[PDB]
Amino acid sequence: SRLLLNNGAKMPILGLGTWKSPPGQVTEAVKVAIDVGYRHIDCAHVYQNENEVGVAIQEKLREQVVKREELFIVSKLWCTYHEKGLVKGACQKTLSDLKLDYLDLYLIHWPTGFKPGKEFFPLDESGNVVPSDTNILDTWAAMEELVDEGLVKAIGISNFNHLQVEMILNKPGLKYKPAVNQIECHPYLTQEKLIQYCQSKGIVVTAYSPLGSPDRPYAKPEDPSLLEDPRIKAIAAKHNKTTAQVLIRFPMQRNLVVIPKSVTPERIAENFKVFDFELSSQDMTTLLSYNRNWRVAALLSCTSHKDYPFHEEF
Ligand SMILES: NC(=O)c1ccc[n+]([C@@H]2O[C@H](COP(=O)([O-])OP(=O)(O)OC[C@H]3O[C@@H](n4cnc5c(N)ncnc54)[C@H](OP(=O)(O)O)[C@@H]3O)[C@@H](O)[C@H]2O)c1
Ligand SMILES: O=C(O)Cc1ccccc1
Repeated sequence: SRLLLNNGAKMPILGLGTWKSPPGQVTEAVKVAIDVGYRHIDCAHVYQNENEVGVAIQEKLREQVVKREELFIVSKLWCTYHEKGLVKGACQKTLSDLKLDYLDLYLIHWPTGFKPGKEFFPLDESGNVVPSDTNILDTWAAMEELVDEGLVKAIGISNFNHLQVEMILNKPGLKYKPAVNQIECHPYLTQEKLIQYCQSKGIVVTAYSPLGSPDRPYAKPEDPSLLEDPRIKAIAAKHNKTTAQVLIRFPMQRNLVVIPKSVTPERIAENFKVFDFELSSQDMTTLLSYNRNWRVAALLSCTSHKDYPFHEEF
């Protein structure tokens, strides 16, 4: 039900994602989620809805439905705030929008640093993304002091390949190990090598886009759909469960934290009923065989960035 992190904290294996969740629908979505039983919410400054997520959290706290210690709130540092002096300020902005005094987990959203400014994806006259000269090690040291100041209880990373994780682990004077590495994971991108590597170093893996993210903006009619895969429908039918429920239970049995997104009350409730059944070892091996190495989030505009994470095998 909860996984143990290297800072001694317990992280709910199931959480609610908020990317693409409209500001006018997410407050109600988070409220319903908390009522249903969710104790983990995944957020990010770049989602432009943290203020609205925060309204939900504050309402449930005032209502006594949950106490702060029961909730596990996660947010992420955007690429335009990688410089030393900007990290504390970005965390503080997120804390105010969410209306909390500490975050349970703060992740470096992407290993790529962009030029600071108002634009999330700063461009030049040619049209490509302008990088920052900062590196992963300097940004990590800034994340470490947020723990020393009490702003966050744990720090982690997101979309980091194995070599980038190595860099941090082998950094001189390392004070806090990354507690979590949140990566894209589902049956079409199983990530067996990155997962095995992270797990061997005591780093918890969080799987994002577990349903294949059918609502991504760059969606094409010829792209593969997990929710409609006949082979996955068969396994679901065999268990008297929905395909989404199977796609959510899949990573849990691999000892991964899963964070499916939804703004629909019935779906939010449906996605929660995944603790009452088990996928057989055969079901797990079969699902793993469906890997096509297909990524939903490839950050294609940063293919030339010095820190792009997807050139390495894992
Ligand atoms: N760290 C990173 O770089 C990063 C990147 C991507 C995502 N994430 C996190 O991962 C979270 C989840 O990934 P995601 O948002 O890309 O997509 P996802 O959870 O894989 O899929 C969300 C989509 O599936 C639909 N859905 C949810 N439950 C369903 C069900 N039971 N039956 C049918 N359809 C269902 C949702 O529709 P409705 O909402 O309409 O119900 C929505 O369209 C994000 O919100 C975010 O918090 C992190
Ligand atoms: O990185 C993410 O979580 C998804 C995302 C893609 C493009 C713009 C904002 C967020």
